[PDB]
Amino acid sequence: RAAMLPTNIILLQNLVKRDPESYQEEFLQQYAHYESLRDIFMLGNGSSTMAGTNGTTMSTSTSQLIELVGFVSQVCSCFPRETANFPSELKQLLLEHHKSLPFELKEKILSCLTMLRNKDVITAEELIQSLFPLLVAYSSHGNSLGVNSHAKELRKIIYTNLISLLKSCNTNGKNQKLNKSTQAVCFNLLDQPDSQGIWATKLTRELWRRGIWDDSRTVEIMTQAALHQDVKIVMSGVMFFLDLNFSAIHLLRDPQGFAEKLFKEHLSGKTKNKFDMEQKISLMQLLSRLIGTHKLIVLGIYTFFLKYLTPKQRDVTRIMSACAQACHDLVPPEVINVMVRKIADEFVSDGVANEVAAAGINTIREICSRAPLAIDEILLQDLVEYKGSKAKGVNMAAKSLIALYRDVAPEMLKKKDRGKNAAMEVQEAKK
Amino acid sequence: TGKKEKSRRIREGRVKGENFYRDSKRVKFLNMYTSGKEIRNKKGNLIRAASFQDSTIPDARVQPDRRWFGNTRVISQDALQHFRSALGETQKDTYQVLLRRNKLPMSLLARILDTESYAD
Amino acid sequence: EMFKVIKTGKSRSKSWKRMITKHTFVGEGFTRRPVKMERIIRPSALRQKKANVTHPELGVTVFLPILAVKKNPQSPMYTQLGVLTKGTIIEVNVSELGMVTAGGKVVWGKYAQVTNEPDRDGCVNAVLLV
Amino acid sequence: KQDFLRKKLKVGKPKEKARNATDTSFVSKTISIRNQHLDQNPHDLTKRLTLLKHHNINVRKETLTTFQKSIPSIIKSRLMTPLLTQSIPLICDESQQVRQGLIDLVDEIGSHDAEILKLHCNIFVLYINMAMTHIVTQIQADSTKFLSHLLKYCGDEVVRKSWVKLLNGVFGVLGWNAKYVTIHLNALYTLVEYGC
Amino acid sequence: RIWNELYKVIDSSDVVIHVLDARDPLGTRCKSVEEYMKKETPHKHLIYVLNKCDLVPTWVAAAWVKHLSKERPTLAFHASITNSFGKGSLIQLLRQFSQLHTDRKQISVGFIGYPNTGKSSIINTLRKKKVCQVAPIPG
RNA sequence: GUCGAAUUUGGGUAUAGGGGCGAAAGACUAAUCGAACCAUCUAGUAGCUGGUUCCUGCCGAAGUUUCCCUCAGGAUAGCAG
RNA sequence: GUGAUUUCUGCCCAGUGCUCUGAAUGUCAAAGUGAAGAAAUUCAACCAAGCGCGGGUAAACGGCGGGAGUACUCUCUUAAGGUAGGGAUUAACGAGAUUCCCACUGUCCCUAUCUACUAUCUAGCGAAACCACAGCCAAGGGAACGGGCUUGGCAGAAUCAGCGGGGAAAGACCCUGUUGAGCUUGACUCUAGU
RNA sequence: GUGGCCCCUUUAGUCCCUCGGAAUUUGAGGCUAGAGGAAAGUUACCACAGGGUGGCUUGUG
RNA sequence: GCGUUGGAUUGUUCACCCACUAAUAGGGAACGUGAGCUGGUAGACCGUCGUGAGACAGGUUAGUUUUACCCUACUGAU
Ligand SMILES: Nc1nc2c(ncn2[C@@H]2O[C@H](COP(=O)(O)OP(=O)(O)OP(=O)(O)O)[C@@H](O)[C@H]2O)c(=O)[nH]1
Ligand SMILES: [Mg+2]
Repeated sequence: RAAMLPTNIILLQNLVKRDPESYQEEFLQQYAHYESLRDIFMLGNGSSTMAGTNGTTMSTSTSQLIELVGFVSQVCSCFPRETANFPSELKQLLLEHHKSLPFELKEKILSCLTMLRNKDVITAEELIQSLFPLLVAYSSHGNSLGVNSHAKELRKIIYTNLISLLKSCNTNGKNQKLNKSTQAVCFNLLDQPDSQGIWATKLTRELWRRGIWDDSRTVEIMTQAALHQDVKIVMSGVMFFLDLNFSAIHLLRDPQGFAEKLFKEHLSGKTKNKFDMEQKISLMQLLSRLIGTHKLIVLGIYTFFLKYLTPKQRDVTRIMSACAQACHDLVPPEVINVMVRKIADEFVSDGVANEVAAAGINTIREICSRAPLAIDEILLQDLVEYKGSKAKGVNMAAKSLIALYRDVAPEMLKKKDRGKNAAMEVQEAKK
Repeated sequence: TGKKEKSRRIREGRVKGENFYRDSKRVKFLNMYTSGKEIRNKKGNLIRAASFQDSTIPDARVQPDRRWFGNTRVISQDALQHFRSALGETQKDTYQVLLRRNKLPMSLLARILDTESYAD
Repeated sequence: EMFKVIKTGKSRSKSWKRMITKHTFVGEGFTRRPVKMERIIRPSALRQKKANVTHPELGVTVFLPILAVKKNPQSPMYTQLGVLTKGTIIEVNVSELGMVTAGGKVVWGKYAQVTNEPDRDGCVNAVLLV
Repeated sequence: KQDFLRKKLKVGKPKEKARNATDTSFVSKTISIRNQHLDQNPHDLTKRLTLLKHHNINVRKETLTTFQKSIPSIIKSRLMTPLLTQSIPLICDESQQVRQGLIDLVDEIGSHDAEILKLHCNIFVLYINMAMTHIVTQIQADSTKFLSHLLKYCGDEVVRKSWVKLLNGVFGVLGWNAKYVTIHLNALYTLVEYGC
Repeated sequence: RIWNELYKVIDSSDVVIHVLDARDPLGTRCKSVEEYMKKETPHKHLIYVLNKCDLVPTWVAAAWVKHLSKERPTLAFHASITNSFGKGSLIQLLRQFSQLHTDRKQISVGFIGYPNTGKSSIINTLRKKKVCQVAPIPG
């Protein structure tokens, strides 16, 4: 057992954690080996080329260093002397080579730094300066295109480790000195217009969901992301402000100008035609759900919808369900009359099908629930024609419009539809 | 207490034999090896016939429909010929292999006695 | 009358296995299941690929390859198993007849109804549904 | 449980393919076999290069012997610096046999071409001072053989670069048993000589 | 009795390996089964495995593999629980076929050939222990 | 089959029943072992089987009719005294 | 746990277990603390281990590929590579399973003969199984099946030695109890110990 | 013309009853009226108790 | 009416092979549950499955019923 003890680390560390005044020489016997090992790492199937590897076999030097790193990181607190430069050695092993290290060794160092920060050996203010620069470097597109670069796994590890760090730091009280510092790097990433704000948006969404970053300073970051030029950043911002919306709307600085800038930049202004329909629809949803909720006025929305309000168009049931969400009690009903007369011309016309007509009437009555004086009695009557329609979609739809105007403006309806209380209320109030 | 099916279902989120092992789906599969069996009473007579042995003569009808008598499987000549050529190219090469092979149509790939009668 | 019981084990005590006694259509890529996992047994001799389909008009019959089974009137499980009992409705290829629709598209599949009980006769005789 | 049916009209979505439209689209992947290297090629030692990592020990010994024999025909080529790169880390190997075979190989390549030793001297001394600090004593003992055989050929740029690492590693492994001490002392003589 | 087992194995198999002796592959070929597999069952794969390649020189093996790779993939092999050849290549090929048959939930591989060719020994070589009985006598 | 030894054996001694011992067969533990033997609680008990002791006279049946978580032991309609 | 020697011994800690002198936060029993009330009581806070969380381990049970780009789809590495074309020609022992050859014979064609003790007869001695009653056949009815019933064939005392066709005349397998016990497991309720 | 064609949870009681030595105030129990709706496998190592032809066919799809 | 064989083959035989022969015909009385004599549970191993105890898609091996002296029939004997 004695001759094998230097080979068995798991027993050595349990012995050292008991009586660490002893086992000094046993620790130096391994620190010297670790030093000599790091001083090294610092510096195909074709008939011709050398044969390749499977991706899971490693070197005996690396297999030893991966063990020694854990041993030293777990007994550094017992030996503060002879280990003061150890975490700095790890840090400059990582952020000066990035490439001459195998993935297992990188992962091991990344976990040992995290536990060395859980213990108060290392501070977050100097672990952040190790973790963040590796994200940008392994999202390079030139580092991630080796043979067996583990770039995606490393980018996931560093991200979840940052999350654990900030979750650690914001437990008792919110470390404002840290949050205010690592929001500045998100701001200074979103400036770089290529794609690097991905690691700001993807992180701020996580921290909002974990409730760690409920602050006005953070919603500005996602506003700037939504106002960005890159599609996968704009979408991150839009899906953040969606998730029916979340409480972040109640920490905005100017929602009306936000919606105006969005509608001007992305959809209408240059007509760059970058977003696909699946993303344009998600932008429409955000705009309409902000507008209806906060009583906004843009008036370009209501002509932008009209191109897409045709039953021969791709997935219109989402578009028309957002059309209603941008209606108010406080907008000129003529610009909605044109919309209702487009829908009526193209969905409840002659020959149209049952689903088409029912969709039209259902998306008109939920408009009129917000903007009641946006369609007049003459077309209201044309649509309550379809009460007894034998199809069971159009009947259920027309009954909703009738019950909507039975409580709001029952004089537009005819005597046949005023249902026993609207008529009685009108008979007393007409004299 | 932690090792109870109650506590397990609580911490995670019915059929006889659902444990830490062997979820719903697995129990039904493993019961196949046993209970293809025939139920009886104590005196001896069939209560419940074995599986796939119900022993009832059903009403075997087939209703009229305009969808019978119609062409069920159609193909244009140009697509047909291109499909012939590509697969004649593909299926001569043994190193090649078609992926689905079940959704694919593979089915698309004188005499003197009239004068003399054995007797003349 | 359709499923025969099959018993497994040294002391045969487990049955759980069912052999279909009648003629069957399995498909083109059948590839039997493993023995520990197969319950339904469709033996190779009771496996048809071609039928004897008659056009009522033309007084003509043809030995056509079967493409599918759409409707066996008994318990639509039997449709998925592909049991060719009497009255069963099948899709058969008709490219040998040179049928073409208005537009010039060649027809290569049509419905047919089997007229015989092929458990008694090795023949699967059928009538086209025009 | 009908024989014919429609999903629905499904406003907003693509319409459908009717009922009988045949779909003539497919994909055909092509199988790929290994080569198995059954026919002799001039690039054959490049394949035996990587057998220095083989988990077996006789494999590595016989590979080192083959590379030893094939020295004069490969001494000036594109294979020698990768040979030394891949074989130098066997200084920290678990076997006296493999370490001895590497000693023989470095003697042969030293008799032939010493500029390559002069070029690869740095990783050489790194692995030597790693073996000097190795927790395993079989490896800690056979360090000075590599050191002396290295000094035999290159000799003075090794001390021009690294002197103190060598001296303190030797004084460490000496403890400051029968023949390893003699080898350490001969290495000390040669080291102090090249320090003169 | 034997040919019933043959056809059972084929009908249960998704892949069929055809084991040949490198001493006399054309003797040990069995072309009629390949013709049956062509006409009856094109959805099966039908590859060749030269075995007992340790008994002949390397150039004979390379020649036969070249001659037979024109038609069928044709791996070369040597069967032993200790000292093997072609194991990883065959593993790679089988997992290729597995990746192709991603919907079946399992993929069966039959071993066809003359007697005394090394089918049981190839299986014992893949599993790396004695799974199937082996003997120098044929049956 | 083995026959100079992991040998064969006498007497003394130790291990006791949900226990012992086991070069492991669920083997052995006084002809009893996948839980010894003796007595008592004990006329233990289901379920089902078997049997149930003299004469004569008068009357004299019954088999989905309705239900308790499907068998099921049942509870009831009707029949007769 | 594996099971002489020799040879071989590649990779995975996703899962399940085991382990870590592993921070904080979360879950969080009793006692103890605070608030309300006239009080019984009610509420809140604090709240050990364990769990959760994240590190190690495969001559632990499992298990069998890796990475990257936009679950899918394209790409390329696959180091379970034979170190050599000498890579496998591989003991002794065994009441172990199996095939073939020589020798040898009544195993066989194809049976025959001889010896001893019985059987056999005699003196003496003297049981057991089983037993509704009994004991000749055929056809018919019939639970596929008569010794008894119907119709026919027949039928003569009392008996000895043999035989094994039938009767003697005394089995497995299948199913069921809401059974008895043995065993197993994150099945239920408990429990020694810790 | 008195509409239309087919059983375990919770709340409330003016001056409801009781808390049995008397009372008051909290609680509790009633009677009213409301609103809601304990438990898996295996046994071939086993044991017990019970049970178990319609003259049918033939050579010709 | 009288005859309708001898053998090879158990990696098997619901059979086939070559010879002799005048010929090498088919069947029943058992197999319309189960009945001379002979081949084809307890222990152990490999495979599939199962968390496991164990089970089986399998495969291999070893593995104790024991009349007639009774009536009848039959064969011979008084
Ligand atoms: N030299 C050499 N011998 C082999 C090899 N493979 C098999 N053998 C030998 O060949 C003998 C008989 O071949 P088997 O392994 O039984 O092959 P098989 O006849 O298909 O096996 P079964 O399916 O059991 O009949 C074995 O006893 C082996 O000793 C090989 O690759 N090299
Ligand atoms: Mg064989």
